[PDB]
Amino acid sequence: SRPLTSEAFAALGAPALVYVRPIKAAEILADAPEGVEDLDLSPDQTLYAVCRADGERLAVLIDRDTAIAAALAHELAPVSVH
Amino acid sequence: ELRTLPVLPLRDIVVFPHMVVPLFVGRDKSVRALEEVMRGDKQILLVTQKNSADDDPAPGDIFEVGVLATVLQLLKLPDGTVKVLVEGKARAAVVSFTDQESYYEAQIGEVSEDDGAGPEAEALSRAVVEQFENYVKLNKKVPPEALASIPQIAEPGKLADSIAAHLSVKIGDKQNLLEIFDVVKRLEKVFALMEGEISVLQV
Repeated sequence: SRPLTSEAFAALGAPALVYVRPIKAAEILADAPEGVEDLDLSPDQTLYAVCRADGERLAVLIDRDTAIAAALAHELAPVSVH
Repeated sequence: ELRTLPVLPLRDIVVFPHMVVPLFVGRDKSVRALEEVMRGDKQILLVTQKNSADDDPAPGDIFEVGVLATVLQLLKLPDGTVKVLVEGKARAAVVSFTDQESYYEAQIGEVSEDDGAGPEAEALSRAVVEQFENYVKLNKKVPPEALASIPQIAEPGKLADSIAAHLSVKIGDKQNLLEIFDVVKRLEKVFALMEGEISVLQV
């Protein structure tokens, strides 16, 4: 098979398909070289990112439900990472 | 017969046989299941989890019927999420999960489907097609491709699964349709689900 070309497959989902995924403490530290909260290093918090279908991060929300709601509120169609 | 293969638990969707679906795969164990399958015959078990909130479901929290699928196409995105286009091939009973802690793995049985051909199967297919034509006026998110192709599906079981995929119904209703192996019963359920105002017929 391989039904699509690489560009088509990377594009696939435009313009509205986004996925929502946990942010690990590792990404948090990269985004904030001048300092993060200790809470960001704990399991007690799990921030979520909403990402375009080609991987580009659109937004960071406090949790999964907020990420899902934020995406719907901006006319996107969110899906999970399985 | 019986086979062991790696599993990908789905958070919040059900993939039917013959559906082709893009998926993003981002949990550690799911990613590892996928890497495994891609070094091999490219085939995985899709099975839906009972609760979409659960991040690390256990076997008791995953349904027991799923779909054997083939990975058609794969792209690792820069953030590590794996974008994959999968194709459901066949319903699969889950016998049990193995002992593997790197990733979920399971033994799966083939399923037989009650099929065929009284005035019933026949009238139900035509009725479900007709109902589907009405249903999509009330649900404008069904792609126009599916509006053209679904009226042409000749095999009742395939017809039921294709409509099932397009219904705006809860996860549990989709998983229930996956578990109905009798095709006449399945078409009857898809008909009922498409009813806009509960029939006076079931009170």
